[PDB]
Amino acid sequence: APTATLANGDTITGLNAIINEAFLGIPFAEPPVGNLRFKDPVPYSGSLDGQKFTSYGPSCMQQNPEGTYEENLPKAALDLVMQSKVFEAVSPSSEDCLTINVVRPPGTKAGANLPVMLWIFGGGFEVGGTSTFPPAQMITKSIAMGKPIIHVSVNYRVSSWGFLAGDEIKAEGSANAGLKDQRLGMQWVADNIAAFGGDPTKVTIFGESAGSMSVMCHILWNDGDNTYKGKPLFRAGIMQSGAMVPSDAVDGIYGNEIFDLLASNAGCGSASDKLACLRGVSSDTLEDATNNTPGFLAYSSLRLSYLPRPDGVNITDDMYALVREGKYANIPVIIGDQNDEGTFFGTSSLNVTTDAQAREYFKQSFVHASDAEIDTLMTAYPGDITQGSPFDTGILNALTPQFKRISAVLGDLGFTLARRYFLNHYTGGTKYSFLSKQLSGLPVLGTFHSNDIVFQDYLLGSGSLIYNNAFIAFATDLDPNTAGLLVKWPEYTSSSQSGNNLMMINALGLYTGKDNFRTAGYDALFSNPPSFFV
Ligand SMILES: *[C@H]1O[C@H](CO)[C@@H](O[C@@H]2O[C@H](CO)[C@@H](O)[C@H](O)[C@H]2NC(C)=O)[C@H](O)[C@H]1NC(C)=O
Ligand SMILES: *[C@@H]1O[C@H](CO)[C@@H](O)[C@H](O)[C@H]1NC(C)=O
Ligand SMILES: [Ca+2]
Ligand SMILES: [Ca+2]
Repeated sequence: APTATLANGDTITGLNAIINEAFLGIPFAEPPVGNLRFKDPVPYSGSLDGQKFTSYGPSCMQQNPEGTYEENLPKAALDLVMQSKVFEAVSPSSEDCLTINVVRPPGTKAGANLPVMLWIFGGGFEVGGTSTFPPAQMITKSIAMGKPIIHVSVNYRVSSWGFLAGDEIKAEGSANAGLKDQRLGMQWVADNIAAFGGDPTKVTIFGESAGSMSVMCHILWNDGDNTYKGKPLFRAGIMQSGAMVPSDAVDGIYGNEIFDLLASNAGCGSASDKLACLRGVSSDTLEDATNNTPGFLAYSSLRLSYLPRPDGVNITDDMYALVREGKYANIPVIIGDQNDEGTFFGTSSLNVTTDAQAREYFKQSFVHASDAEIDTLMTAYPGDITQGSPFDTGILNALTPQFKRISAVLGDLGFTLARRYFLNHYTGGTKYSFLSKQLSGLPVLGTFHSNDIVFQDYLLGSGSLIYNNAFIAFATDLDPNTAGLLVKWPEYTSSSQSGNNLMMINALGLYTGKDNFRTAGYDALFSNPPSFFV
């Protein structure tokens, strides 16, 4: 029943789910297959007239989270699962995966001009799909609030398929294919969203974790120019756990190391042109070769095998430098974190039990760090188990003498303190920040990484007041305070400002606090950011 006429005249049919209308699996680019592998996406040319879009398309190829060149049980276990016909049945994946989804309130018609929330999923830049992020909770809530919004989600290439790097990739100008897929998705929204009832000038981009870092990348894309056909692609952004990516250039050391390993794994180690050889292997071969490179749950943890890297063209330089240099789009933003962002990643190195092994693990993870810098880090983040994450849990959660320490470090560099650095240098627009402690007391993990996804798409909780209501108000009025919350959300100007500047969330509800914790780690970590890039 639900129908829409795209900008090229094609008329498409959606699915009436009653609580909302959906248009799932719309292709926005040609299959990045064959010789199009690793290359910039190409706008879809085919006609869609008369076609129905009532179900999510396949996700892009996924990399085993426990993938690694080594051989262990976790890897073998996940592999066994991810290759089962049952798994490929419930969660299909393919290289032909560049589709987009539009879900709106029931009865919404063309010209409605409702604000648009364009979701970018996160998954360590190695796994992920749009189908596992239900928009119903957000949509229904926005309606009950009298601020109906349209939910748009875009698939993009992950892992070796979307973030392959190295000298060859750089020379080709094919860096950051995954981010480019997202960018094309945004342009597709600009040209066609009006047909679904959305207002292209009211697009707010939001994502969590890898999706959150993606949002940051879009703010810094092309040195800040986020225009398309003379108009901005988005008027605001919401970053849920993830700011700048601490990475070396695309043709850096680890970028090349990984590219060579992958090529060897695929049997292209003797090709004079390794890139063309990789475009020649079958899907299976590439999938297998990729699963033999470190995944995000493997020992390498945060030192990701695949992720956004400055290319000198679309991301002109060091990302922390781009922010200091003011090379970004000027939009209002909301950026927050979960209290214990790093506990998940800390479970990947439970073989590290002594300070000496901890120091060694850090030296391996951050190759640019000098011994002095490492000593400083280990002083800012002491062995004292009562001081690590899960924070404020005393002697509890001591899986090892180093677990809470490694969890704290990884959590801060990758997300929590990285956020403060951005907030302390960004003058692009009004800034709002939150810190969730909604799950204080949860054994081992605490208020863990990605728990907000549950309270935003699956279950209702104190945090839903922020992940839903506040976010909907922001996308609608550009001020979270129009949501009508009992606690006023203060504006963030500086981590050094007096008065509360953080919206806080506990199990009972909301309150405000200050972004002034672990200042020693902040300095030890960001005096010279590049010393800790991967
Ligand atoms: C704890 O486990 C990790 C994971 O295997 C060990 O790291 C690997 O060690 C082997 C043997 O030397 C190497 O071949 C691999 O290259 C290492 N993996 C990576 C990605 O570095 C680590 O040495 C162990 N640490 C301690 C303190 O026992
Ligand atoms: C990549 O950067 C170049 C440099 O100007 C630009 O021409 C091109 O449009 C950029 N690609 C995208 C997706 O914006
Ligand atoms: Ca090489
Ligand atoms: Ca500027």
